[PDB]
Amino acid sequence: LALSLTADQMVSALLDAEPPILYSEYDPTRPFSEASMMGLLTNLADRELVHMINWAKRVPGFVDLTLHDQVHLLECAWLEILMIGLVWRSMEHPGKLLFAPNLLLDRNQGKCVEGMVEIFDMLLATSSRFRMMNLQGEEFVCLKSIILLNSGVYTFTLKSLEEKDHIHRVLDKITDTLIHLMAKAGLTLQQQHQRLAQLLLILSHIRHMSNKGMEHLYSMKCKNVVPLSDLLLEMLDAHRLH
Amino acid sequence: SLALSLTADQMVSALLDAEPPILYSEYRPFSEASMMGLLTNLADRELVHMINWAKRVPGFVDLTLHDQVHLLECAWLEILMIGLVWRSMEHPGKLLFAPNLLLDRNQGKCVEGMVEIFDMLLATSSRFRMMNLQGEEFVCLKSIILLNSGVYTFLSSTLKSLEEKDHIHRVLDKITDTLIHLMAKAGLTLQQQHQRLAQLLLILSHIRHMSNKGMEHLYSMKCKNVVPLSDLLLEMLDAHRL
Amino acid sequence: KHKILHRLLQD
Amino acid sequence: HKILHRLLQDS
Ligand SMILES: C[C@]12CC[C@@H]3c4ccc(O)cc4CC[C@H]3[C@@H]1CC[C@@]2(O)/C=C/c1ccccc1C(F)(F)F
Ligand SMILES: C[C@]12CC[C@@H]3c4ccc(O)cc4CC[C@H]3[C@@H]1CC[C@@]2(O)/C=C/c1ccccc1C(F)(F)F
Repeated sequence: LALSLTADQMVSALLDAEPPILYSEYDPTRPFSEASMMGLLTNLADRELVHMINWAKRVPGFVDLTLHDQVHLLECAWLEILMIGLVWRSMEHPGKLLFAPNLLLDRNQGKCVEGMVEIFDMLLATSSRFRMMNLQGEEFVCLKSIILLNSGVYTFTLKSLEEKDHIHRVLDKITDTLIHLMAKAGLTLQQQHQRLAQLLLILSHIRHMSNKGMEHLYSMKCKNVVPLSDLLLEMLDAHRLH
Repeated sequence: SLALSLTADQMVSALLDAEPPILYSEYRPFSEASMMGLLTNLADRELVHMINWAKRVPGFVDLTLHDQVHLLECAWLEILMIGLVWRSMEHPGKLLFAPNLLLDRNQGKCVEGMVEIFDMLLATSSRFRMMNLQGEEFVCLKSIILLNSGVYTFLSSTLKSLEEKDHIHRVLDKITDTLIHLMAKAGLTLQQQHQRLAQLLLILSHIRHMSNKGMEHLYSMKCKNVVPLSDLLLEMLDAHRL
Repeated sequence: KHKILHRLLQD
Repeated sequence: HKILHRLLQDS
């Protein structure tokens, strides 16, 4: 059970669960267009989703949930999870986003893509914030797992309450884990609570980016810019956008 | 600089004293135009009070006028919503927009497109109820929203701007200190304090999500020309696509 | 609707 | 943008 894991054991589990870094199908023979750039990014996102599903199954407590509830959490959180991973990989690349090792973009490179620049700017700002805070990998994996469990929990009869309570108990364990990591790292008691709040407050901005990014992807689909894979179409359709 | 020297108790007192009034709606069967009228006329009157409240949140008037505008443009609907969810806490299944405007789901919907937002607001009020959110905690969370929601989209890299972001983050840390102090006063163990802090800040991600959905709904209602929106409300709305 | 995500969660 | 700016100044 996830509830009996120690903090060290929780971190080890999340760290071993980490998905691989995937490469893009970037073709340097031709210039980008709006369509080709969107094709590369959505092809990448689609391949990542399969790995994300298999990562979620390894997050302590996730497989205790009903299949309906697992679907709901992933449907709610998938873009947030892709974004936090992107912002993490981009930390050491000021001014650029590392979508893949062979696809590192600055803000001018995708300027052909309508509506991109607001989102690019927010993602860059978040990566800069993580860098400034000196976010550690152990903290990152805790935050990513918090996004999975938290984002969809509020939009979940007797059975529902126990599912909710379970998610909340696991989230509490992750809070304990973050605090333990901070303490082990030498932070004072006051710095621990200040840092915990700073990290969790960033998750509000990640939600905001996800909502904007979902509307952007919807606009690209609705304009026939890029064909989305069946899975991506389903993840997008879960958000019931206009 | 006065803000950064407040004790936890002085911060709570300041925030409690800043609180805006609870406003009324108009004193038989609702329509889409009439209900949107009542809700947007109320939101507009509240916005004027919100501006004056914001000026009383410790640290806010230390910021440039440009930065105060930016924070309120980003946060205003989140701030309206957290106030609504708070007023509705003790009325399970209802939303208390005003003391003479209390809406339930049992009532036939008179406005298209708002059931999902209605249910999310109700779920938040229920979460607050389950957590037994205290008034002193609520005012902390509302000020965190004002200061946090827009700080990530100050993209300016000039020295003055960095100092401004630094200051916002120093004030946010003070508010975190205040929340933890309230929890310590209430007899929570250190472990319970950090857990509750995290539980409350994670709800702000849900509130961001609702604001994003509510902004799209208001925009659709504007485009439908169903409701005359006030000049101020239109400009607060316009900020979210500018 | 045999949702893809539902199936993948079982494989 | 202007109305908010005016109200924040206004006292
Ligand atoms: C949804 C979208 C395309 C996929 C993006 C993505 C792909 C793979 C990852 O590991 C993470 C991500 C996070 C952001 C996703 C993007 C948000 C909006 C989007 O439709 C495209 C945005 C876009 C297009 C062109 C150039 C840059 C961007 C950027 F920066 F905004 F993401
Ligand atoms: C923007 C909108 C109308 C104003 C609402 C409001 C008014 C006064 C407050 O103190 C708080 C709020 C928060 C919710 C705001 C609303 C979100 C979408 C909206 O366009 C209208 C929604 C709506 C219309 C009719 C019946 C219910 C709702 C609800 F519940 F979703 F908000």
